[PDB]
Amino acid sequence: ADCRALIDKLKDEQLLLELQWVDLLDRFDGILADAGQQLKMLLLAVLNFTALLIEYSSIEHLTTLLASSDMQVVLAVLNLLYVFSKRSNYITRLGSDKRTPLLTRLQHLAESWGGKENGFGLAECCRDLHMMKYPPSATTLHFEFYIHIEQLDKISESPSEIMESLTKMYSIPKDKQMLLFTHIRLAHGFSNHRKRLQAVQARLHAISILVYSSILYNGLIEELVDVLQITDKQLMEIKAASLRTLTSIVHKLSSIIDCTGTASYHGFLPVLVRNCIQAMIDPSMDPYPHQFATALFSFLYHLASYDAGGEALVSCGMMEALLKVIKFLGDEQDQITFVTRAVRVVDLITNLDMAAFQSHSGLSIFIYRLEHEVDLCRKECPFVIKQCIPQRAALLKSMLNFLKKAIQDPAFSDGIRHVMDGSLPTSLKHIISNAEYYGPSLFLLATEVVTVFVFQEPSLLSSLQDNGLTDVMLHALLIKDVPATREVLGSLPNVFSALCLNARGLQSFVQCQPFERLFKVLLSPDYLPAMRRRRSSDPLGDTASNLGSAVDELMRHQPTLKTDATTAIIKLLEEICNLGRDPKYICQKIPIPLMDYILNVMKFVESILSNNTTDDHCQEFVNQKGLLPLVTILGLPNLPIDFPTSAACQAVAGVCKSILTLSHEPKVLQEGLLQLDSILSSLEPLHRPIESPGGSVLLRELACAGNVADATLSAQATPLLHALTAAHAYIMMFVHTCRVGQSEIRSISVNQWGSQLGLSVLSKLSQLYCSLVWESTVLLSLCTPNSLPSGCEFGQADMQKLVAMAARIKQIKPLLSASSRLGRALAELFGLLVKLCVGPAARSTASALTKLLTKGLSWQPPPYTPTPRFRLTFFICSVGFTSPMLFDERKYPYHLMLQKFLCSGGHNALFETFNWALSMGGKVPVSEGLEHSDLPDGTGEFLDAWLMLVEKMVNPTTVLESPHSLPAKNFPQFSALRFLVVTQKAAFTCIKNLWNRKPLKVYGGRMAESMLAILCHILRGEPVIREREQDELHTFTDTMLPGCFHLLDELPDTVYRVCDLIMTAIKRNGADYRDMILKQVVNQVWEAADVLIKAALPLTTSDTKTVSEWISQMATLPQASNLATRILLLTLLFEELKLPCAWVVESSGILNVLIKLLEVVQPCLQAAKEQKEVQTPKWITPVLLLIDFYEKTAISSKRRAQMTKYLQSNSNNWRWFDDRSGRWCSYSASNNSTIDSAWKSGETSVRFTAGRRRYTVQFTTMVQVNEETGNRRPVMLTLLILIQGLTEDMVTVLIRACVSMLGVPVDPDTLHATLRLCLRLTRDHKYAMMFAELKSTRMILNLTQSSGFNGFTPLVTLLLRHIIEDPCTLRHTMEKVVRSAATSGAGSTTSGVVSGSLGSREINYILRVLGPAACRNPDIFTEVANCCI
Amino acid sequence: SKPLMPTSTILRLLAELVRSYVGIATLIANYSYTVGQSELIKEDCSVLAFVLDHLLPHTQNAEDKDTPALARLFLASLAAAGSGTDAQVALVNEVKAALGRALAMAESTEKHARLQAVMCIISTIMENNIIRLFLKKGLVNDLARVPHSLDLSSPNMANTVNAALKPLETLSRIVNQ
Repeated sequence: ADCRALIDKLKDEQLLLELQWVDLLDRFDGILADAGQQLKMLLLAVLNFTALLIEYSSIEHLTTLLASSDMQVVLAVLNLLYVFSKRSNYITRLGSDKRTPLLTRLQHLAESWGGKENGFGLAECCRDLHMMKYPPSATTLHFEFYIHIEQLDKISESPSEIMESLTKMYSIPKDKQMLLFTHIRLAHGFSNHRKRLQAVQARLHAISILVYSSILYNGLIEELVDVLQITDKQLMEIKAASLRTLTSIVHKLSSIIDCTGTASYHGFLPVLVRNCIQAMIDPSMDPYPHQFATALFSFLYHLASYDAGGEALVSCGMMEALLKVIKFLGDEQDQITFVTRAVRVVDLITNLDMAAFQSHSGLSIFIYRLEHEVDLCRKECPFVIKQCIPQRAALLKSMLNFLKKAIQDPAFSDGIRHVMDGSLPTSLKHIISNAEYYGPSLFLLATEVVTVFVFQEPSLLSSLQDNGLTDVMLHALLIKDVPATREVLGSLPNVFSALCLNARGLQSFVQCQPFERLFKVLLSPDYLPAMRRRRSSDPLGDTASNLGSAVDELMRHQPTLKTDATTAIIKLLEEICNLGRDPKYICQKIPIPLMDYILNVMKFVESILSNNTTDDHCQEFVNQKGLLPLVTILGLPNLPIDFPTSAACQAVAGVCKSILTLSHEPKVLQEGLLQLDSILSSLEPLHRPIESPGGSVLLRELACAGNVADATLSAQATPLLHALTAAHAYIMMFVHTCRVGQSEIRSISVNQWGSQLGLSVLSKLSQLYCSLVWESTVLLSLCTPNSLPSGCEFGQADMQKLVAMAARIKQIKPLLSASSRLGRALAELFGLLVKLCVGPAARSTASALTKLLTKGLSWQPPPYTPTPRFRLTFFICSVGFTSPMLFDERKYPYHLMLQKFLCSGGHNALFETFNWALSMGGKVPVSEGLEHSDLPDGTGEFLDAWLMLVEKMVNPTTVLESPHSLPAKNFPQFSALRFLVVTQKAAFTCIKNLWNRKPLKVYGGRMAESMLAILCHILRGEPVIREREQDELHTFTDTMLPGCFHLLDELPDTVYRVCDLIMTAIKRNGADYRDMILKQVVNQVWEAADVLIKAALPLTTSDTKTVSEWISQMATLPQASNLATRILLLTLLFEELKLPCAWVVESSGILNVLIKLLEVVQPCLQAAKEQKEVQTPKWITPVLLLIDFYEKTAISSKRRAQMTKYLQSNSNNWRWFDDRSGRWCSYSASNNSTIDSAWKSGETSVRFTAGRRRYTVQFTTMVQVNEETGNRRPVMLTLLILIQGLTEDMVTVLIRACVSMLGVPVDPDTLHATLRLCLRLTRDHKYAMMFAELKSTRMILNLTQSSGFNGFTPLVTLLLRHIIEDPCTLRHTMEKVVRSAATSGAGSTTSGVVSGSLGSREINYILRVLGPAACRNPDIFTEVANCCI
Repeated sequence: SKPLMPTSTILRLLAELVRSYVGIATLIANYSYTVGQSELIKEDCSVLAFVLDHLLPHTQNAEDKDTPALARLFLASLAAAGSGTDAQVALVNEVKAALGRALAMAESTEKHARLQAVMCIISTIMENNIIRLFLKKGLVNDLARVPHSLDLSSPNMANTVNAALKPLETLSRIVNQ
């Protein structure tokens, strides 16, 4: 536009700017970066114009341009920075890279001169004063950081060269020479008037910028007001700067008011304002400069915006002068702008007083001015139903905003009847009739002034109809094109809510077919920019949703309209169907924006139907047959392939869900199923294979599409791909309607899916699923670079039509995504349908879904397959699909589905897929298959998925305990017990066929872990299922250890599952079997340790390198791979079997062997530290942890033994602590016996019921928790295989080894284990002394962050405390602790009330709090507690 | 490659061993470094003197970020631990000595960081035998003399004076109430 014309004209430049964006601002930033390093005047014009452009990269240059000798450019930079800080926070948000250099130059300009009190008042700086009435220090420099210059005149030349000469003569602080330059150029200036005024003005600007973003003082307001009083009239630019400063200072206001005098009619500011106004009105009196008058009316605006100023503007009666302005001022653009300023001030003043305005007839003055301006537009655009100059449009806008505000204000409610018998409606009639000459926000203001008036006086709507203003509004909002903007669209229904209000208005509104026109907005590209989400953060379709909710409010006020509204909605849908059906349109992301139409219409319909939740709109819409046009939108041929994943498909699904959940109506599902069945019946050619050496049907339908550049964009070019992407959209709608928690909606969904049509669809979807797994895996086999196929023309014949590799891949990828995304949506649908089915027709739905599972597991390709991998990749997703459908999250089955999966089939097929995958179709037996060299590539991945499914299928703790059980009762009753019998029997044989063979290259540790989990579940389960073949599990548990240790050699991470398997075989068998296991593990450890003890005899003869070989031989020998799992297994076994395994570890003497190995490896590790190539033997941490738990166990056994020595084994009285009374109250005899028996068994927790309340005891904490409330209460037991533990000669060697492993920083996890062991050992001060005498605190301080772990600083602090706590210091600290606990009623996690006086003080509880101290040292704790309690 | 026990952690550790064990505070108070024991040591000086002078003051170049907060914790612990007068008297005497040393120090941001950090430690200590000692040693009078040992034009001077006023207000209140 004309901005562009000015740009082309400029691109004599300075002459054009004197007459008066990106590349113009870039040329400007150029010359800015040029001038600051016939030039200055170009810079000045660039600045003076830019200070208009910003008012409707330079910064770093402008800051440097402040270093100017000619203040004109400093002033222009300041005027630009004021325009910035005034309008937007552009310089406030900036970073301190240049914000501080800027603000500091501004501060050095702004800072005070001494004011009146030192003879530097601004008034005196503006009057000449002869230059001899100022302080002699004016023409003087005194800059310190020391420079002083008495007078600047004998060197008056070149102030810039003065500053540079002072740079050379003195070292001026770096980056702060600006305060010197500004003082020096000021002292040059002050000699003369222009330069003094320019310094004054620059200072005032700098103030104002520093306040819009120490400078201010008591005299500043009085100085500014005295600058304004100066009557030489040659100062108007200084007066305008002073007013703009006062304005900045408004944001002292009472002082501004006291000085300016606004509190009275006579007063300097009011009088000045009235003289400005009178000079503006009357031609004779010369007019006050435009800038000055603008500063006056901006100060009045900002002053009125604050209550103290509005009250002052009341008091001086400025409303009379401003109404004088709005009545008598002329028509020229500047006078219009002063009128709009006066209007906005009369607005601010009327937000707190009306009486002056009313007494001055201000509403009549406003209405006359609105008539005059509309009459001046009437010449340009005389049309009235039977471009506007911006300043006049802004006047009209502010004045209509005032009239709207007044109508919404009391003090006009008496009398506002006489607004619409004025001229006003005749001038609104012109704005409404010319929404293209006047802006759309002005046409909006006009219709909102009518709407607000009609809501204040609905009676006089008859008068507005009599003069036809409503009949002009109707024509302008319906028949004439609506101006396309969010606010106008948002308001039309509220306008019609007014125009209907008289019943005659309703008749006239419904006469002109309003909704056929109003709704066309949603199908029109002209209004799509209005529909697009604002801020990019409001919802998709937010504006159509608002419009719909407003039409809902409208037709809930006016129910007669409901039927026509839903008729026009249904015509919208029928037209979207038309635009999607015929070939001539093509959806753009002739191009048509169909997906945006579908999103906007659906957000509109959703809002309408779901707003009131009264099901009157849903009923009307469904009864007018709108669900056919709605549900057809999913199937539209020319919708894109990526439609089903789109927000427009989720919108259609949401409208269907809203209709379902409001109306409880099956008809949405019935119609969706009819149309889905219609689409599924179209693509049966996808089910029929090539019946020749051939690849994909989708790729034979594509390839045979001639040579069309993009076949997939045409519904005739790719009918099956577009039926795929229609079915996908329907399936995503059924997903959305299944994701429903209303049991009634679940029931009617299931009743529909259980129908004859529901099961016809579900059968066709099942065959589609298997077809899509085939097509997707073939397509990926063809996009693979001739690797998966066996050098065969399986799908090449069609790729040769399709077509150097990417040219074919990028044509298939739309097929692959259209088929893989649909498969995933089918799987989601079937999972949701299982959920709905489980929680009569559900039983047929489940039947068809388990027939799908059977079909997927028993599917066999056509006999032209080039490799079994297509079957193994079908099987992997059939298995991964059957898992979600038989088992919930939390792995509990659905017993309906397990019943039908067993009876129908799919269990025999599940296990046949394992037999097929190992035997390769009977080519090799299953027992040889796994280990066979030519086993297919994906047979480990299949077996991982199969084993992960069977692990879920076998578990009795979920299969028997599943929440989703059938009820107890003609039909065959399910038994999860017989299901587990047949499943464990079938699984065991397959595991046999995998028990000992070597593992697969990948997917061998997940195979091993799921196989071990299956064995665990079987071994735990036969004890429970024989309750309601045992010798096979017996012989297995006999021979299994060779396989367990093969797994520990091949796949160390399985050791936790091997431990759990061994523990279940033990809990099946006797201690005679526990001993055999533990002694065999210990003998394996024994030989693996003794070979490493022989691996580290010092290398005297040098036969081996003795450096790299020996250091890494300790870490890499096979034996050193064994120990890392043989010890770890023994440790897990120890943790469960606490005392048997301790007694075996003692009696074998293995602990001596491990101490000797820890000692003998230290020379090796030390030499490795001296190579600076330490690589820690991973087996070290198992040994330290085994020793740790051996001595943990022995501590504890001695304590438990001497605890048993003080208890009667019969009816050990357990007592629970009543904090309120402080009593250890007994349990019932049956509860006490239960708790005692389960403590003696060593169970961590025991459940019991008292008073029908559920209590549980936690022996880790010894707490009874009430399970309903969660209240935790303390408990006690009322008192009335000897593990020798580590001997001194072992502990001494361990301490030395742990210090040496701290010396050489072995590894983080090994330091953690060795420090844990040191922490246990050093709790005896003798060994703490040993650990501190071996200089371990230096090593600990030297340790680098490469050798650190989460617990390091706690653990090290505890170790140092163990060194510090000698018998006496420990005694004194234990005294401190005992006294503290007895004196302070400490709280606890047992609901012992904080600062209680019963519960917090019982000896039997205090000893429980002090338990950590008793463990720290029980003997000392006795001595202390005897002496201090 | 960074050390795993930075001086911050070592300070928190010592603060804990002071707060638990009576003798540790007295042993730390009496312990003193020796000439040429470390790069930062110029002559025989106490551990409390080093913590007050080199570790406690904020400095713009990190070695450990939170050394000063934890030297403040360490000296707080060495005060709070009653330890009779063995620990508290040597703490107070050394804080007074480090104040007088920093006031005699040449005008520098090193001087203002030391001064501000000593005011912060007096304020944290102050938040009753410590107050009795601060009175007996004339610490309040050495705080009041702080501006005598400033250049009153320095851009730091107001911040160090604010810091020295902060314990003076609390102490004058606690005395004269």
